[PDB]
Amino acid sequence: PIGDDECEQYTSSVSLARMLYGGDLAEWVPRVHPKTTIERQQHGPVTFPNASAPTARCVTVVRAPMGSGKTTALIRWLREAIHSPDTSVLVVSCRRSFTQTLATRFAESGLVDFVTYFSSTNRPFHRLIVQVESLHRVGPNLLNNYDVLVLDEVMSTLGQLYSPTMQQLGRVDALMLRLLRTCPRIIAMDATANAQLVDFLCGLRGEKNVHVVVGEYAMPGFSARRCLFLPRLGTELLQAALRPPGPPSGPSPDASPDARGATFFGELEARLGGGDNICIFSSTVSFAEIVARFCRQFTDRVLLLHSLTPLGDVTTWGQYRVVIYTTVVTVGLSFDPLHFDGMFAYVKPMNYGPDMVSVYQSLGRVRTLRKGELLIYMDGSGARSEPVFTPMLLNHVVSSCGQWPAQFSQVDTSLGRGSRIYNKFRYKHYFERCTLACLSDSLNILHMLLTLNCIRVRFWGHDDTLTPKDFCLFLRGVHFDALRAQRDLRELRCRDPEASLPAQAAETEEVGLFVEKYLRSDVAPAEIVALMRNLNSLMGRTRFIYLALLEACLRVPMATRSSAIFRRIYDHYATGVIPTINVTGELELVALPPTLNVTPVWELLCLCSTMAARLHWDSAAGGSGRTFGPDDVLDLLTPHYDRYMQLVFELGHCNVTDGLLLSEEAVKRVADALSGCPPRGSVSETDHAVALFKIIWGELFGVQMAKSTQTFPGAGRVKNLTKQTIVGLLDAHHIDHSACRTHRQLYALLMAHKREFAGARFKLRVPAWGRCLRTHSSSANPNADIILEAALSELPTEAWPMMQ
Amino acid sequence: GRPIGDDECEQYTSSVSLARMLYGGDLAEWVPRVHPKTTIERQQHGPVTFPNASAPTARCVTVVRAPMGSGKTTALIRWLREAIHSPDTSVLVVSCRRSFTQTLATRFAESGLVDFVTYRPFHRLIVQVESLHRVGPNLLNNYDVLVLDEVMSTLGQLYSPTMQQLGRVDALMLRLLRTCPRIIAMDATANAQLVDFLCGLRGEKNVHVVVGEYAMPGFSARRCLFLPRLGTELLQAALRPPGPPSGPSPDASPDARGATFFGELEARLGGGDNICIFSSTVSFAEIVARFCRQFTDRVLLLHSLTPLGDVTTWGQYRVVIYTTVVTVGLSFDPLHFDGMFAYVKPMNYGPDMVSVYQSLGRVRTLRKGELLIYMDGSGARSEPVFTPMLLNHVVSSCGQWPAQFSQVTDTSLGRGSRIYNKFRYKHYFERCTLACLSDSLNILHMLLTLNCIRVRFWGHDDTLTPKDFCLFLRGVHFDALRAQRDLRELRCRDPEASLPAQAAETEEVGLFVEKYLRSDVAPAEIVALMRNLNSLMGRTRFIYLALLEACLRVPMATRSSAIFRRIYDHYATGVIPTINVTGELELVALPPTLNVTPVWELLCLCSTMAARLHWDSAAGGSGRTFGPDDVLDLLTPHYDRYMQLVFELGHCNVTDGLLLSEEAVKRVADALSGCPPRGSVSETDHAVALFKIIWGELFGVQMAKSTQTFPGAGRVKNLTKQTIVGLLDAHHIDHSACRTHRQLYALLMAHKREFAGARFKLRVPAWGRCLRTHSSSANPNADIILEAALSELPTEAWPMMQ
DNA sequence: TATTGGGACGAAGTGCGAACGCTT
DNA sequence: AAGCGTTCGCACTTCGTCCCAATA
Ligand SMILES: Nc1ncnc2c1ncn2[C@@H]1O[C@H](COP(=O)(O)OP(=O)(O)OP(O)(O)=S)[C@@H](O)[C@H]1O
Ligand SMILES: Nc1ncnc2c1ncn2[C@@H]1O[C@H](COP(=O)(O)OP(=O)(O)OP(O)(O)=S)[C@@H](O)[C@H]1O
Ligand SMILES: [Mg+2]
Repeated sequence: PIGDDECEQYTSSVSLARMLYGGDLAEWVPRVHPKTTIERQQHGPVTFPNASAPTARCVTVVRAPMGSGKTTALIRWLREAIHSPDTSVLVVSCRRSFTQTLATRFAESGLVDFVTYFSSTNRPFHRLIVQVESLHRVGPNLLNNYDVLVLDEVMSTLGQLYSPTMQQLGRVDALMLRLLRTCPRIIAMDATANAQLVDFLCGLRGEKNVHVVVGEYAMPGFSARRCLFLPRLGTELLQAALRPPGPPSGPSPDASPDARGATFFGELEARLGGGDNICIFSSTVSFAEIVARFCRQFTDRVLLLHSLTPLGDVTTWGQYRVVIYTTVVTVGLSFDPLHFDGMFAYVKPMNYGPDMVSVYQSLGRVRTLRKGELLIYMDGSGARSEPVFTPMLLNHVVSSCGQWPAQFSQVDTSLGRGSRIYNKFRYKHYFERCTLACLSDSLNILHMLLTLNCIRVRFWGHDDTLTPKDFCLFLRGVHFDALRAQRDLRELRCRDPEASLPAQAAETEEVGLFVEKYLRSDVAPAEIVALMRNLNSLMGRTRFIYLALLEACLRVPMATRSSAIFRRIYDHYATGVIPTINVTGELELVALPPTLNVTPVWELLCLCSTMAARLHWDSAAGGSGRTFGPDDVLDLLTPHYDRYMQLVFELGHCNVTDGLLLSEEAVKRVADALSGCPPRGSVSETDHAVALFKIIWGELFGVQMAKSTQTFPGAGRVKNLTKQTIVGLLDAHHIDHSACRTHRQLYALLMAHKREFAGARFKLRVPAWGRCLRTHSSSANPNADIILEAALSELPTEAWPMMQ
Repeated sequence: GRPIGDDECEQYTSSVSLARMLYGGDLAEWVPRVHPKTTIERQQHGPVTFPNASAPTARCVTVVRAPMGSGKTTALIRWLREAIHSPDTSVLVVSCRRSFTQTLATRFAESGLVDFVTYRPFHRLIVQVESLHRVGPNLLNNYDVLVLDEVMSTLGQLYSPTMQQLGRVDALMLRLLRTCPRIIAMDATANAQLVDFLCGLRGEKNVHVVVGEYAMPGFSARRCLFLPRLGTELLQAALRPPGPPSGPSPDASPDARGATFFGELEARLGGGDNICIFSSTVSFAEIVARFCRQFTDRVLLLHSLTPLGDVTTWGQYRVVIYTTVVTVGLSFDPLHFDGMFAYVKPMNYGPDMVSVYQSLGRVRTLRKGELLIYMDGSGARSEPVFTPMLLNHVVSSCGQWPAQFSQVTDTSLGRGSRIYNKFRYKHYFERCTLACLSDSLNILHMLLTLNCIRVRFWGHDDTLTPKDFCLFLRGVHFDALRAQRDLRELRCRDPEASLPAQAAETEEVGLFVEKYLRSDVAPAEIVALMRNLNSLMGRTRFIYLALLEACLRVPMATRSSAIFRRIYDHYATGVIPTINVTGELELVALPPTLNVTPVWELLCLCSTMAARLHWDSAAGGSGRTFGPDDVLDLLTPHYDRYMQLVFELGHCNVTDGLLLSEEAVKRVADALSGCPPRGSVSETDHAVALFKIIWGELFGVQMAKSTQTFPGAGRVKNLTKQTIVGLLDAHHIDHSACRTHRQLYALLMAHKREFAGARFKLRVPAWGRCLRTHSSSANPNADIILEAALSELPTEAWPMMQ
């Protein structure tokens, strides 16, 4: 059955997909803002207003397809809008492609230059072209006046702000809100400019001054393209091909009438066998490596491009007969020649993957396809949840003046925030990442982005039109016909020498969720696989979890003091599930068991956190920032020396071998290590203290007390002596001082006296992995875990059994 | 011996100096240093008395930091009879404590038309500040005179978990402070940050400060003595069971530093004295009662679960043990008690040293002027909180406080606006210092000393150097480490009494109440929950029910797998307390399941059908009636997967952990086996047979047959709004008679026989009704902060385009 | 059969003259 | 605008772990 809800749910899903990308702009703008005029340009390349006459409005905002001549229309308009040779202008881009292109492509203008590296002068800057992420180092030189302003891919330009790669955001936001107050004329343009951008520009220069252009033409490469969403993956034809041949008789009994739906690997076979040239988008690497291993049976001259392969220019694609690629082509350049006969795409919505806008910008990287084909498969395994674009959202968004909620719905404890610019467009980054949780919604977003570029999207069977029934009956197929095939992509998965294990590991959800919690977000997958290989062994798990608790008790200093708070930290970091790679190269989950009595662990991190602070510990910076002699080690331990001796002894043979950290192997290592320690009083304190220090750091956390070459103490080498830091090394050792004021002479004094600073020194070095945990210095955008640590350090423990 | 040197002198010197600055021990030193224009006076003889209210020298706003026991309210009577002229003059008096709401309206005889808290004409009104959200919007906008009695307590109850309309009560208080011309404020621990806040809003020249230095004999001129030893070796010999008393031992031969609590108690109680005993914990109050019962029969106990007696009931008894209940009751005035003992214990979920201080002053005058205090540091082992790094940062910055221990700045919770933000530091350092014994001890030593009482530590008759304090401190830390063993082999042993007070003191149980439950709960209903929670089925039903409510609070969790791992790992893993059948408390682990999809796919179904109902586990089960007509409409929209999961969960190949455990999967398979196949049976009757197993086995919530005469509300003794007219046209026929709601009910009394059908409601069992749920209201814990994060932050792409 | 002592190479620092930034 | 306070390119080497080949 249809189930009643599906008419309302489909029609809501399609309507919000249309609204978020501005598919309704020709109806909404003349209804809600009568003082704004709107242009529809229904044929031929786009054209802007008159570039010189006084009758044109000063703010014009353009929604116009990918591949419709927009750079040519901007060239035609900018050469006029620069009114005089003294007129000065600024151009902003999100994408790298225009920073290289526009400065090279403008021939109708002079003194134009790309992003600033070495031209710094003091100030001359006009006709500057910039990547928005780099704007912070250029801002002071702009002098805060321009006569003309241009934004292309403006929803990407205001969309870069949400990405973790932008830094010093608030000061760049405060500059963006300085240009945009219509000191210049403004032109703003995108393929998906929307109602909320037209509204926001009214909020900077009023309804009277805003003009809207809507383009509905795109080049033959797109307007003749005939996308088709297939019903079934066809892995049974893959298993007959990529594997060695099956038995001479007894094939699979299912799907004998083709299951009345053409299949991706079935259709791919025909074009490669017919001698066509072809190209293959793949949103995940694990399928890219599989379809490479398939294609070499039909045509040996395959190419494969993904984020761990080396740099290769798009001009090289003329030689190869199959080119396979992932979303790395977004930051590349268009393939302008005519070569490929058609195109295939495996799109897979998943929680840590690409947005459907990022897929659409990658499909468009080959311009003309000779037959006009394109076949897309949407793999619904891993995205089969209840929808996000509900009729409960539609009624709210359509009753309001087109304004969206800032969360999943209306509301309230929240972060500090940027300006009106950052907060106005936060709704779009939210729903671009929520909708990946559903295969409908994701399919209706992708279906919109294609249908806004004239691409005649079709399903299987339904050559022309679909009712709500026809659509809902289609997804009851691809939800099941994908899931029952998914097991094949575990058997076929690469264990050959070509296998990109660092890429195929990181693709999983379980690794994504570990990287979010424990590590720095900028780690290379190659260093995660060096870590996850250690965390398989029970000793390796133990050291990593002790070192994660040491870092947390430095970040949250209240954890060293209240026992109630340390239970909340221990339950969050040192319990649950981790991913690990076993001796075979397969990836397996491991459960970390809880412990009832955390007291023996807490007393030992409580006595190590104060001994780490005093050595300027930061595991992201390699280890201890300060060198110590053996006498300094004695001075670290001496205040609590008998208590270090007690707690190192107790963990050798605890009452119960509970949880992870007091497990049977973990207790044995410390009991073993105590056999090599000199007995108390048999050797000098400066020796016994070193012998105990090396055991408590060495077995629990794994960190070595290495020698170091530093010819003066503290953090600084001889290259970084300063007029301040010299004096501390004149006070100690009582050097004669009374020197000449000039630092050249203070250096020459110590380089004569350097023999005073002979003698042994040590430094703590962290073990190769573990140099990538999120330490106290390693700042990043807030995740849910950084919020929880900010909660523990700010809210006090309020009393329970109360007189009200 | 043990080394001390001078390394630890900064710890004491910082600790004592920060304690001083928090409670205002440096008014009339800091004021000339930082605000020279503000006038200051010292009163050192007899009662305090405020400046004349009638003269031209009646400047603006006055703040008073007079001791307890120095005549605050009588000096206010003198000042207010000079401040009130003609009856048209306008006044308001604010109190935090209940005691003045009863007292002042009864005690004022020099004035008329005065009244206590309200249950347009309003003047001479006296109010509890916890009523200000009801009272405030009914008041006139400005008054000629304003009294803030116990001001630091008045804007102190403002931080209470049960406070209402906080975002407007901050603004109401600010409006009164901004434009009332004459104001007086009177807390015995007023401080420099209240001086600064009023100097900010009214100007440095305007404010005047009164500092009291004398308090009446007996009331606040005792001889407080701290003792170094509890003396439990005497206790466990004294509480010897029947038979022989047993012989002495040579371990008693040491000097015991010359004094012990149980020794100095016994020597006076045997010597004929009548003795109160305060105890911060009930588990010690119930022991020291038994130690007196063998010496005399006239022994009371008054802990928080007993019926509260009026203090005139005391004075019959030889002993009257009590525990912080007297925070909200009247003070005992008669000269009955010879002396008094206290046991104070810093605890992370216990009462703070200012709440302990005003519990010791609830007995007023003593026949020999003595008071002996023991600080049990056994659960305050930790490193100091009042560090020199905090002292330097505060003292360098004009004495401004940082309001968190990190000294660093981003959750903008901001429930108030300005008063809430200015004073937030005080509640934070009042709770944090209970983590440590030295810092709790130096606060309590200050609060006694800044109220005239001479404080001594036993054996140090003249004065303490930092080293002398550090010797006494490490001593009493060792005493409480040893003596705590005796207090565990001794116990109440449950004479059919006080299990909830013995349970509730445990820090493991506080952690359970703040994570899962409503903070409204009494100890009595925690015990019967934790006693159920010991059974393996009980603890499985509880955690399925806790997860169902989180799936209604966070609506992304029912649709993102990455989000449901954050919720599952938090509400369904880790350690919980339980009560064993033996009558003792035991911790039990919830082990981490590797694969959660079998659970997520079930909650994803239950939290959609629970939203077709109005499910609300604190208010009932279902807020809505339903029947076998409706149950078909619950199951049939998504039936293709409901058919599998309840059967398949009973037949899984492997058992990852609790929610899929060997006991649970057999139990659900056995229960489900009574369901027919889809053949030779009614679809509705098959549907409801399945429905009772899904809800009944896994969540523990049964059906009950409807007593409602109509759908929704349907009692007939009295009518309720819209419940008749909202059904009167639902039968698709017109009555045309009348529109007045009440008398129309007779029309539905015809329809009752054709509205009829089999109708039911889900109901939550007696243990389940104290969960924190989506309909509830409370102040933010770390967990409500987390659920705001999971719902408001989207999930970023990780293997990124680097 | 008997088990370890010698060689390679990552990686963090030495020390000369110098470069950048600044204000006589 | 010459003297001058942080910071460094380059050629050199010292520490510790990996590995193997020559003994037994
Ligand atoms: N590097 C280039 N060389 C030549 N023409 C280019 C180049 N980059 C862009 N174009 C122009 O781009 C037009 C395609 O339509 P447009 O809407 O202008 O594409 P666009 O929005 O610039 O897309 P891209 O992704 O930036 S090429 C072509 O007709 C070209 O004239
Ligand atoms: N509860 C009370 N019972 C009797 N007299 C009281 C009481 N409270 C105040 N007084 C009178 O006011 C003075 C004592 O008040 P203080 O101890 O200085 O401060 P207070 O806060 O008013 O006392 P409390 O807290 O109300 S017991 C004496 O003159 C008493 O006669
Ligand atoms: Mg463009």
